[PDB]
Amino acid sequence: GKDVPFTAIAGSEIFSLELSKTEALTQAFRKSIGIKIKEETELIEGEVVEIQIDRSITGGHKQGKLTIKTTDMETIYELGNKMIDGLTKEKV
Amino acid sequence: GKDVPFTAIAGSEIFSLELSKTEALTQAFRKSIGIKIKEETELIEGEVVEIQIDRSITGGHKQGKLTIKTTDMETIYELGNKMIDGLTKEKVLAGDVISIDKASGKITKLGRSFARSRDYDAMGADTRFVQCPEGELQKRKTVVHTVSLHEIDVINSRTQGFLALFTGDTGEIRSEVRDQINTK
Amino acid sequence: KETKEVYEGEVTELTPEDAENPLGGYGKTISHVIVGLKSAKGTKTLRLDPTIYESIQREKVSIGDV
Amino acid sequence: LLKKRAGKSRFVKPRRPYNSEGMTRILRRYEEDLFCTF
Amino acid sequence: AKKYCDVTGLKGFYKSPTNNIRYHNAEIYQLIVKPMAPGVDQEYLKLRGAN
Amino acid sequence: TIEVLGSSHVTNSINNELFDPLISQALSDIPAITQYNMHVKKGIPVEDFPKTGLFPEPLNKNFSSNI
Amino acid sequence: IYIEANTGAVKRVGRSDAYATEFDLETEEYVPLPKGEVHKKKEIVQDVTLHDLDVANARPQGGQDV
Amino acid sequence: IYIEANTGAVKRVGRSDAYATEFDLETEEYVPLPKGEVHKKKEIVQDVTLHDLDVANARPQGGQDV
Repeated sequence: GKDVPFTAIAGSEIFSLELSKTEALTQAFRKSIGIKIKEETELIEGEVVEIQIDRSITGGHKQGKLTIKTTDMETIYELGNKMIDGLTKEKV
Repeated sequence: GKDVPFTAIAGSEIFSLELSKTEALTQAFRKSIGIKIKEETELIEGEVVEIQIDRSITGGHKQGKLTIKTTDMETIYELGNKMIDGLTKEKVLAGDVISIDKASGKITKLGRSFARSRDYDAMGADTRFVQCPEGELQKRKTVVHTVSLHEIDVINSRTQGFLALFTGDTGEIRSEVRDQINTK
Repeated sequence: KETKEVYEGEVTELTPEDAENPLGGYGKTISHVIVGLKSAKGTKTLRLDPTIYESIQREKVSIGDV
Repeated sequence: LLKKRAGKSRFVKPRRPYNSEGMTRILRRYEEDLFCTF
Repeated sequence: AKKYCDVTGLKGFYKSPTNNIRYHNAEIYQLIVKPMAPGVDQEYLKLRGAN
Repeated sequence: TIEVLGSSHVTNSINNELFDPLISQALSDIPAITQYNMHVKKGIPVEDFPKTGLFPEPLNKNFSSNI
Repeated sequence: IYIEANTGAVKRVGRSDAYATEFDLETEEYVPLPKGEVHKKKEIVQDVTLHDLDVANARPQGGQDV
Repeated sequence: IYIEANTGAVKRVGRSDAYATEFDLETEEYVPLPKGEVHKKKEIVQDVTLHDLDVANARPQGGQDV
């Protein structure tokens, strides 16, 4: 199955020019033992209804409103300056 | 005769620590095919009148104007970075007679015609006297020159291939370069 | 074999002489640079290009140096 | 007037702009040289 | 100032765009915040004085 | 791109390594009007400038791009 | 000019022919104004091998980073 | 923040939860206040082989960042 390391090499694959034979065998040995780490993260996955951007002449202070929703809820977010920069880049 | 390449090598030159035998033999094969390329160029011969050179504070961005003359016309040209670099080497001093090749970018000081009295203690253009040229300032000429196929691959191989043409540091050029050079 | 024409010695004066009609939007437009040199049994004042003063400033040439 | 107008009626390229602002200048005339610096 | 849910008093993560009521999660929005009658939202906003 | 979910330190360090201002200033040049604003209007001397213009010149104008 | 928004690479086409032509000294070529709008989306059909992708990801060139 | 007195290393963890409501959406990660005291002291024992001290001084390219 998946998630379990399986390193299938040939016998002629370790005669390298930049690595010794024992070093290549050590790398092939250590490619087959894995560490399983579980972690948790939080995400906002949604559908953008409306983006409102207020900009100044010199670009000093930016204001932002984001109406965003799922098929279940609906909300409006006030946005800080770095979120304005991160939404202008990779244009949503 | 000239303009036909003749690559004469010995048998023991193939074995190297940087190139393979097949790559060295491929370079020896490709050094023996010449490409004769025809180009169009413009020659300008005239007395220098005015040189204005505008540079930045750090000396990076350089631009300027050059007012040149002959006995019949008067032309003001705009200068690039390489042309100002050519003018700064072997300095021309507003009254000399020089030569300009547009395709080659060559600066050749033919001499001096103005014969100025006031001269600074340094510099000193004890350039041979020469008359001011007359007639047309700009003339067209078809020129031709030969390069080898191996020089084309080495130049198109990486960023600084013209240095690798002399240092020989052209290690294992890929096949895609050779296919594209053959197509071109 | 080669021939070298040199001027060497201790600097006596270093004056960038201004022009008669300076151009607007600029500062201290130079017409020439007067440098005086002194060595063993000989002194001589020179008359230079406007360009070399940039090299004098880049090479940090003060008074009293050789 | 309309019937007469309908029946009877119906250079050197400029140089590139040269912008040299905040930049030094070297002038080489016939008689004297300049070095405008900052 | 901290933001709290107007219906339950818990931590308010979202605010509805129509009546400007902070709510906690999805089913609070479906059962209370969406089908509420007019005139009730102003009384909900009266507690924090936001009308 | 290397991504680590739930940390801004990795993003800040990656953006520092990819866009190191000393190296990126060394491989480019300052505009001339900007240099005039530093030297004359602000009193900064010439030698206090960051080092610029270390990029090697291409062979032609045609060799400067892949397009 | 010609700015490709995928990688940030810029191609300098040359001087516009709206201005003068023969007053240059740097063997440049002259190109008219491009047809259509400034912002464009176009479809280019490309042929490639897997080895090209392998050597592109092995030695990364093409980005605007260090 | 995190400041080590003997080495001078400075590490930033992130903004605090007291400033988590200045905006509805921000890119900053929010961490709680540390429960213990600000000042901590600890006795440690370091084991280093001679090859470590040899390889720490025989770097041909130079030193590396943290």
